[PDB]
Amino acid sequence: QKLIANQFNSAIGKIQDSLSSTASALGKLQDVVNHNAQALNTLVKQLS
Amino acid sequence: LLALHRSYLTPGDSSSGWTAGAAAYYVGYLQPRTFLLKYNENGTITDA
Amino acid sequence: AYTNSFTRGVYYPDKVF
Amino acid sequence: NLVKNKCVNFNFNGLKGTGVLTESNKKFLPFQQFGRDIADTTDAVRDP
Repeated sequence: QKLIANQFNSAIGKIQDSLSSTASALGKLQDVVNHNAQALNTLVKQLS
Repeated sequence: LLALHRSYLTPGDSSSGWTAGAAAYYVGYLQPRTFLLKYNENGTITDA
Repeated sequence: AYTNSFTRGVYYPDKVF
Repeated sequence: NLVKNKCVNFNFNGLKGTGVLTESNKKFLPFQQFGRDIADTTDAVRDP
């Protein structure tokens, strides 16, 4: 119990630390946002 | 057009010119191209 | 007397802040 | 003519538009006529 619990503790702490440090680890939520934003921008630009 | 201090005007001119201090001037041509500009948070041109 | 022209001559095309 | 917190049309050599007018953080260069936000939306006007 204790060893697996502690290994969880270390692994989870390190993974959040890395994710916070990793600046592109949120790729495809951002990508959905990018798709939506650029599509809306296009829908603007055809009005031009 | 150029001019000089204490310079005489005559119908004809020699190639010596007039004595003065040093200088320089550049000529370049402007042709249709395309640029990307970056504007910072304060709203001024920074990188072209 | 030849010099490469660096980033000179950039101008605001539309004067919109 | 100049109103705030009540949205009106504005007509300056054309440029007719709807808008509510608010105090702004923009810093115009003196030769500029107006400014735009993201995706080319009229953000601010200086009265001629």
